[PDB]
Amino acid sequence: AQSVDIHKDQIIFSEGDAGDCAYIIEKGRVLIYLTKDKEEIPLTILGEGEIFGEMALIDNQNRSASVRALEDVRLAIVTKQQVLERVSTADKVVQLLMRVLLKRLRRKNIGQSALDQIKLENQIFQAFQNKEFELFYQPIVNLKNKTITGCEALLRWNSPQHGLVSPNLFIDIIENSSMVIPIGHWIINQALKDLRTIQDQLRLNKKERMADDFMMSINISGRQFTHSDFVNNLEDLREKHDLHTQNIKLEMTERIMMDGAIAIDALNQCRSLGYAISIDDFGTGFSGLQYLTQMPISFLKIDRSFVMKILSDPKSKAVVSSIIHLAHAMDIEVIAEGIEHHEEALVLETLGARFGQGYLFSKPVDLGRFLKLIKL
Amino acid sequence: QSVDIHKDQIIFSEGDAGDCAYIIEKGRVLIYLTKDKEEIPLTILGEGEIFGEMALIDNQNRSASVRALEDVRLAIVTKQQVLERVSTADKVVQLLMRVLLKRLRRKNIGGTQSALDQIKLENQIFQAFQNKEFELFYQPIVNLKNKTITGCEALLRWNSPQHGLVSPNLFIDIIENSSMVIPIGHWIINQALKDLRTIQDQLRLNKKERMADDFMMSINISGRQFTHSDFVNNLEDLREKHDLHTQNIKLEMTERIMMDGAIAIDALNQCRSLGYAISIDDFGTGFSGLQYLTQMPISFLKIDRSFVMKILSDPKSKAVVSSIIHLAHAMDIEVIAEGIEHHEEALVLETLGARFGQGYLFSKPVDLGRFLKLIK
Ligand SMILES: Nc1nc2c(ncn2[C@@H]2O[C@@H]3COP(=O)(O)O[C@H]4[C@@H](O)[C@H](n5cnc6c(=O)[nH]c(N)nc65)O[C@@H]4COP(=O)(O)O[C@H]3[C@H]2O)c(=O)[nH]1
Ligand SMILES: Nc1nc2c(ncn2[C@@H]2O[C@@H]3COP(=O)(O)O[C@H]4[C@@H](O)[C@H](n5cnc6c(=O)[nH]c(N)nc65)O[C@@H]4COP(=O)(O)O[C@H]3[C@H]2O)c(=O)[nH]1
Ligand SMILES: Nc1ncnc2c1ncn2[C@@H]1O[C@@H]2COP(=O)(O)O[C@H]2[C@H]1O
Ligand SMILES: Nc1ncnc2c1ncn2[C@@H]1O[C@@H]2COP(=O)(O)O[C@H]2[C@H]1O
Ligand SMILES: [Ca+2]
Ligand SMILES: [Ca+2]
Ligand SMILES: [Ca+2]
Ligand SMILES: [Ca+2]
Repeated sequence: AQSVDIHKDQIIFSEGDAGDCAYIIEKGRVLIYLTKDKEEIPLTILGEGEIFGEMALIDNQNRSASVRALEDVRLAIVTKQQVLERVSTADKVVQLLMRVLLKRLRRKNIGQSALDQIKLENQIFQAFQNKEFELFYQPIVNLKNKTITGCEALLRWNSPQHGLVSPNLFIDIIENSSMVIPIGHWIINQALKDLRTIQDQLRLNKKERMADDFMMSINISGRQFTHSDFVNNLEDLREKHDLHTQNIKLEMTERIMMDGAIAIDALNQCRSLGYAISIDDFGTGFSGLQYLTQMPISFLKIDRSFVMKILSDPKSKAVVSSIIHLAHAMDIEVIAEGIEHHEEALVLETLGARFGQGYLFSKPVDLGRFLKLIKL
Repeated sequence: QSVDIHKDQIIFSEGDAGDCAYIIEKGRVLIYLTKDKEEIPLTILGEGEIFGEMALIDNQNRSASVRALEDVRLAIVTKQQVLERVSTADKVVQLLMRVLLKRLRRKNIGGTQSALDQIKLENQIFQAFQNKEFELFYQPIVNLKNKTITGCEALLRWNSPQHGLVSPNLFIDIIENSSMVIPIGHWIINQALKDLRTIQDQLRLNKKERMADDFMMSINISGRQFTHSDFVNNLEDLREKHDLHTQNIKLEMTERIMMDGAIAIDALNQCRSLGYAISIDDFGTGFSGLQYLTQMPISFLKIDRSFVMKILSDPKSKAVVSSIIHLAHAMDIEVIAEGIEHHEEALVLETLGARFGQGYLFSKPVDLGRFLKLIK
């Protein structure tokens, strides 16, 4: 059953028959018609390239019309199994759109959790608009001397409904929605604003070197990065706040590498302009081993998930050792994440990790408390 | 946040621009056209049903007017939201939408080709399977020190009567992401196990008992066929059917299998408890494996072709290979280097610590007959 030839005047199937399979026309033409009492009623003619017999398969109902070959035709068979396989695995509302169209095309030619997702997106975007969002900052520290060298910017939603939704999942929603670009724009702006403030205070207390080497880490999502005008907008924002590129560090996940072409150059643009590129959640998600060989990275983060089990089992300790040494060999530098105890800080230090981040040192805090932290 | 509209209120009129769609929560509405003075009722829509969607998808005007027949409450659905969901839908599913839309419009008033080609190709492939056009070739895996054959990888081949001996990349993806995995996968495992028994029998009959006892048959098991239930059950009867020991059978997955997690982890442990060797193929290419080495009981891990072919070319990918090999040893995992074409690369991999090898240098994959000759 590949393609099949049928001759002129042959009824392929009749209306009211059971729906076995669909057909795509390769050669010739066919007629779609209804019959009422004695009169036959032509709905349309279908020439090559067009498809028919599909309706019956999707919703498991009978043939809504008859079909007859107006000339010699050649048809390519499409199976019931094939269409169901594709519709069943489709988006939830997309499947509704299909059912209404089917039912309307039939009815006329004769004559919650999906909704909840929509409502939640609106709740989040409305929350954004009423100024319920805020950035906190977590110190990144030099493990040797315990000195603060920078900070990661982290988003916060000040509402009791955030706990009802999920700590992570409101970011997932944001990231997969197209409210990414206006919110992302606000984040970058806010972080850059507070960076200027952090630097200004440091200089006014005769800490010129610490101010010159300070890093502001910003978490940039996949959609907002691969969007055009990203570097353009990012640059006028840096200009607006009078900042240098070496103090701004962009933090992506590995997943950004699966795209390829559209990403490569944007990484290289940021790299040529002087922005530091950091890879977060490394070894968790999309594999970058061979993509770390060719692309230009500055830092790479050993994720919480590894660090918390570093003393627990020796398997994940081996992996951390490996990551750290590999990073050095690649000329990449490392920030260990999720350090909660002095013991794990020591191990990471003897393994060769230079920089640290975790509750041991400091949980993320507001700008006020952060400015106080950098006076000791 | 839904909106109430009173009786007789026109929501929108035909010919208006398409802002957004609506889902009816309470009440009923009428869909109608107007000609000159007379209005023509297409249908009535009650609660649960959706309207105003057509205009948004293909960016055309309102195809009909809508008026509330009673007090109704409507839930708003945005333009952005529908486009976001349809654009990210399956390729043929999007065709099915366009034909239905066009037919519902064209009759109410009265990326195409490569989508169809996918359907035709699946049928071509499955039909080819059914007329016995598939065959397994085997590629020697060799001990790098002594150059002795220690096992083989089973690789699928399509020897079409018109296309000829075509190679698996053009049709394995299709097979793997289709309902035809389970019957074809079953045939592969059976065929490989059948020919394993043969390989062992011939070895013993030539007084090579030790080589027969240590022989490995590598089988490439896809993600869908692994995560399917009855996998270990079917695998086990098949081993019993051919009178084979588990230590001679090695299952070869890609990293992707563990994006699932729970459903996989135990099936790995079942195979591991039963005595099957688990090998990870295409490591560092696809879904990140670093954290997968912490969780899984792995026996072997393959350094992919992609690394090996550039191992002399640039020193960056040589560092990565060194790292992988040492990490593997530290995890108590053993290594098979893949895609060795020159003696020089074989030497480097040997000094780096890789024990086993696979590549054209030694032998390309061949039929069972030629393989049985190779092992003398
Ligand atoms: N248990 C433990 N956790 C520690 C410790 N130290 C830091 N953490 C947590 O580690 C997370 C930062 O890592 P991430 O991979 O950027 O993980 C972030 C990041 O993926 C995303 N995110 C946060 N802010 C932004 C943002 O502004 N833009 C985007 N696109 N994503 C953001 O949300 C994720 C979670 O953010 P948070 O809940 O703030 O969680 C933070 C922080 O609270 C520790 O010592 N112990
Ligand atoms: N150029 C070059 N190539 C070398 C060399 N040494 C080995 N190869 C190639 O490496 C491929 C096997 O690696 P794979 O990652 O399992 O790659 C396989 C595997 O992912 C998939 N595949 C093949 N057979 C099966 C199967 O029976 N079941 C499943 N699930 N997948 C299969 O198809 C992929 C390609 O298979 P093949 O075309 O047979 O290609 C083979 C083999 O021809 C070399 O020295 N030079
Ligand atoms: N109004 C129409 N205009 C064009 N084709 C139609 C129309 N109605 C039905 N068809 C096609 O005719 C086929 C009859 O069999 P099905 O109902 O399975 O699938 C139907 C559609 O593919
Ligand atoms: N024939 C029909 N049967 C039921 N609803 C229809 C029909 N034609 C159009 N509609 C609906 O009326 C809406 C008018 O605006 P749209 O064309 O955007 O989307 C249209 C459909 O949602
Ligand atoms: Ca981060
Ligand atoms: Ca992280
Ligand atoms: Ca393989
Ligand atoms: Ca491989």
